[PDB]
Amino acid sequence: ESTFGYVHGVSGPVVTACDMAGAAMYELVRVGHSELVGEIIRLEGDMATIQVYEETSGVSVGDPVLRTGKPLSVELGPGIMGAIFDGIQRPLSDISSQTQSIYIPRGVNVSALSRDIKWEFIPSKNLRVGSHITGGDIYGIVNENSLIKHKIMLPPRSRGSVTYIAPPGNYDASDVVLELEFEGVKEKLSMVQVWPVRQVRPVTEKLPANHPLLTGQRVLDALFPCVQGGTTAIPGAFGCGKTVISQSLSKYSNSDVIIYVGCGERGNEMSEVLRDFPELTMEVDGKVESIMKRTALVANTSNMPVAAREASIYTGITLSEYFRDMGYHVSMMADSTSRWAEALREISGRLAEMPADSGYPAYLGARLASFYERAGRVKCLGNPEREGSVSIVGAVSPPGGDFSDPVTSATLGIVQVFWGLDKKLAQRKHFPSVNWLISYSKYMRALDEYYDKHFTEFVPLRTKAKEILQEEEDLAEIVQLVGKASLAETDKITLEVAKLIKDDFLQQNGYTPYDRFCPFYKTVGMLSNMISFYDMARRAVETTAQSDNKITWSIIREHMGEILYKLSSMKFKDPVKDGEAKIKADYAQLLEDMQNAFRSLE
Amino acid sequence: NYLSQPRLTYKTVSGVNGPLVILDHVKFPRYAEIVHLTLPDGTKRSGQVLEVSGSKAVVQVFEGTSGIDAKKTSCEFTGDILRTPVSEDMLGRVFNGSGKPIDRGPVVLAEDFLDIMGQPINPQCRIYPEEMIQTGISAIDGMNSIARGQKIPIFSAAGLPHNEIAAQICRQAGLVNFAIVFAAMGVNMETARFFKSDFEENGSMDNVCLFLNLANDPTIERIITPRLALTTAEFLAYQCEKHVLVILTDMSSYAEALREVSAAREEVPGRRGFPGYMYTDLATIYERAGRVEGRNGSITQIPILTMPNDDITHPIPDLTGYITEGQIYVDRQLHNRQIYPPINVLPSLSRLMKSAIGEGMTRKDHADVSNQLYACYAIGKDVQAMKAVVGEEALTSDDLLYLEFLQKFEKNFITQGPYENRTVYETLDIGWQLLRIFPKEMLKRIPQSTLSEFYPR
Amino acid sequence: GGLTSEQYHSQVVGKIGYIARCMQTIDPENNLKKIREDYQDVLIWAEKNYRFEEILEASKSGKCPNDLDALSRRSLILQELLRLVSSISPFKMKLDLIESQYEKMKQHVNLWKSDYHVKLNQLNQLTDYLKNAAPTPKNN
Ligand SMILES: Nc1ncnc2c1ncn2[C@@H]1O[C@H](COP(=O)(O)OP(=O)(O)O)[C@@H](O)[C@H]1O
Repeated sequence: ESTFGYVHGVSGPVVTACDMAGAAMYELVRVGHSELVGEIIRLEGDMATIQVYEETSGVSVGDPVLRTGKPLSVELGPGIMGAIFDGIQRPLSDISSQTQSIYIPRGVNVSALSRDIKWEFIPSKNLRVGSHITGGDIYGIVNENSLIKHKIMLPPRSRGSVTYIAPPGNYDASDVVLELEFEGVKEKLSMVQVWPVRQVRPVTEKLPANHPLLTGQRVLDALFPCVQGGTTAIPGAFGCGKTVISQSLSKYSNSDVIIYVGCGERGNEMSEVLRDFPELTMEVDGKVESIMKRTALVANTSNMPVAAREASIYTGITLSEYFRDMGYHVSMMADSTSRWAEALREISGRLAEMPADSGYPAYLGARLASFYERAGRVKCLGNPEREGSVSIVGAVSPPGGDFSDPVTSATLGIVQVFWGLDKKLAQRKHFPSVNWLISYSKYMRALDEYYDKHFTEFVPLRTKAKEILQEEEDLAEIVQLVGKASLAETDKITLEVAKLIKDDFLQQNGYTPYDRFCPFYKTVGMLSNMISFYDMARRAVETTAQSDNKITWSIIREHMGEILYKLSSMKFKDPVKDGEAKIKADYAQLLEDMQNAFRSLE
Repeated sequence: NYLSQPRLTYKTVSGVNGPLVILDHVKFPRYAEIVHLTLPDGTKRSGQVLEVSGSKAVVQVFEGTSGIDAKKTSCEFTGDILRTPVSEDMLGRVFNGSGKPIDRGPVVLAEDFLDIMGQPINPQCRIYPEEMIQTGISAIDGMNSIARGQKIPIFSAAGLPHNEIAAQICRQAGLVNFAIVFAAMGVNMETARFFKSDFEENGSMDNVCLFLNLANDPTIERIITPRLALTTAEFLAYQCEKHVLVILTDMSSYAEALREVSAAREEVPGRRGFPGYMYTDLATIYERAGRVEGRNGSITQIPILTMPNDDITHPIPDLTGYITEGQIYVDRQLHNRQIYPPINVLPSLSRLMKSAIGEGMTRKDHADVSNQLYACYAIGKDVQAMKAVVGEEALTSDDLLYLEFLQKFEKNFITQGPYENRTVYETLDIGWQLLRIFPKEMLKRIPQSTLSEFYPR
Repeated sequence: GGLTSEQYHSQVVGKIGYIARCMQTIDPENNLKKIREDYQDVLIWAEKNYRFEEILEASKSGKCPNDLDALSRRSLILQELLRLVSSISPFKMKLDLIESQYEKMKQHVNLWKSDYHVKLNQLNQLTDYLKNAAPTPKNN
């Protein structure tokens, strides 16, 4: 049989090919003399239709189309970290090095990992010749980075007994590090495995999620928490801040590694990440280190060929599942699933398939469903026990800014967390622009055990916060018809603490040194003071409105204007300059100042 | 190497439908190759192969299909994609939509031929744009600042003075050499002369190239008009280190050509009947911007677009919104009050302002001033909306100060002469003399250190 | 503003041949010496019996004068002098006045904006009305 067929026809990112009898659907296929990369989307006889992961302009009828047998797949091994890859796994740093160009050439075949690098390999010592071994077994560490120890492990399809294991030493992506036997058949392995991106990497179990995905943003971490192992969406119109949330999680979170997935995103975003992340630093064990060591970027900028958006999203999650199997609490920024759905619209349009809503294919809901649900907290495969997790955050971008959007409508049926952004907040430069009325998190019932163990006071505060923030909108619909003179003193206090919680708690200028991040202790300290003022002010009115000596919101403001100013000032406390005990001591002094002032009013 | 093989020419037109002409018996069609058509009367037209299938090539004809004929039409297949002759000699010249000369000068001598599609700038080589351009316009330089190599459109309602604003940017823009690519799609002649004349009035004409496609020129040429402009901008910037600014005028009249081609091809329709690829097509224009490693060039893009029925959420502005580094908004609510330039700061943002401002770029206060100006302007609109229902008697003294802020702000900060250049420093001082309307402690967006250095003066 | 190259050069030939007809018409004797000299560059190509094809090739080659703005202004100047002379046919004016009025038009910014053209339009309306006027007090 022929290893290649021939291009029967072309239409944008679709290429039909003749002499393709015996092709497999979703087989990876090279197209054209320049060896474009693509994948078979349909079969129609002795003939195939290929989605092409580069722009086809220049492909000719009768060009060679070369089969490969393999489905779309990623190389996994040492040297992933800190790199940037396109949607078809080509490492952009090595493209830049080999070509010296400002642009990615069509037809580049650069190896997904730098097979020239001798990495330091540390075999597990527990393994030896004749030992039994199974998919997910860690045969050795590689000291890839000062942060991330890479934990090499047997490919999930593989099982057998150890024929050979390499001694401690330096090796690369072609050096044989392990050899198995199964059923009398030998199987050599290098440090690099390869995995089909469309097939889920399996696990021993998917557990419930029960540890907060700590995020720099107050409103997120306090009022709508994500969880390590949970999904999330950030639907927002253009310029709403969803990309800055996505940056902020990546820059500052308890995630052990981040895969960021620039699917159809503006190019300066990748430049901003690559500018900021080598210079920003975390700390481990008394060593400060560059956060890029704990990341990888999958990039596919908005002008790169539409099809590669699909391969990009599947690459980002497949890398995430690889690091999950190492026991890292992975996080993965799916930086726009609507621009992904638009790529599925494109291929569907070329295939002439029947569209569902707004031109999207009917399988969009099914593709999105089978993607976000690749998240979880997992008992890994294999023998040394690990609890890895993937957490997936999807920056949905609704066309026209309207949540009736089919991508949003599907996404909300799948994700356990909704951080719906409001363009009206973004217009006011209120950021992060999270609408607290429509947003929700389903994980609160699981996380409440963690808050009970570490922050027992918090669940009352979170409840009072959400309620005050709802009562504001309940009052607004009245005030807009009659004016503020209609309000009772309880209502004025409600609107004032809502204004504190809105303008000084929920508001956070994430590029500034003081709002860069916010520890939970700072976050609860701020919210605790604000709600302590609410309860004390409310109590003071309720205590005295039974008499002619009635306290009022204006009486409180005129006696306690400095306290309102101190409460507003709480956001400016800086974790680099101020210790947790120092910030907490200042907040205790605010509680005492409030109590002594209210004791003088009552 | 040059394409040496002799060109074919086909009479095998075998169908015509809308703007398409379908050839047959074609020997190894190439997707996206260009075909020249000779009509029966000897008229020349040009077209791109949109689909190929065995012997068939579906050619879209740029200059329209009227007069194409199933027996006598002759298609010269060029054997390659739409390359454009480019040179630095294109500065100080004027071109039709398809890049033919119309300044009565000769045909361009190619310093090279470039592919009109450009190439995807490698995200690793791209440099994050941060060196500020002063446009001189306070509503930009103060609150929406533009970095060298930013892409940021000007959105307008129809009939607003957005042409005069773009002209002023092409009169006053500079850093804290420079050259301009200008393109206009579906422009009326009464405005083509305005742009051409303005580059003469500013004395700038020697450093600018105008690609003009007018509303009665062929609609399909608008698809390639901004791509030619960007290809010239790439040659000037990345090959020749020029600090290029690209003006794309009425991207709406470009987007209408996408909607037409979409309907003519029967492409899957997104919102309002634009093709599903509308976001990608707009990206293929808008991403050719920003600095690249080792090259001192820096393509800045200021697209301009008339929003249909003034609707911000319309697909043209909205998809542009997702792609661009924030957006500048021009408003009837300012223009009817004669507030030139009618830039409404509030709905505007610049994504790059975050790093284009503060010490080494601009005065230390600038970022804090910008945020507090948004806060006060926004609260001013909110108390104005309150007054319009319940009257000034319901407003507190502080609410009336926010209303006064909005009035004093529009009359001083936004209001500027069409030829008046204001430095960022002067814009910031106007900002502070307005912010001083409130007591120091009311400025809740600004840190106490910035207040102590800049509030009392 | 512009035309197809074939159209543009065909307009250039049209201006050149027309200027020659106007020169022959205003002056069948070469009496308007300074005027004739100021068009010699265009007149030669039409006083010579060149074929339309030969002058069109000479226009494409840049051998003929070929700026339509210059040719139109120069053509307008000659025709607005011819229009004067024709409009006063029963009162043929002095050669020195013709070349003096020509110098004033050669110096002028824009003949269509000039009151010179306005006066001639008023003269033309009055003159043209008489051409079919019946015996009647107003007409007489
Ligand atoms: N958290 C924030 N803190 C400060 N400024 C913000 C914040 N979120 C949004 N803004 C400003 O608004 C810009 C637009 O939001 P961004 O996420 O970048 O765009 P988009 O919503 O389209 O993805 C930001 O780049 C930043 O300049």
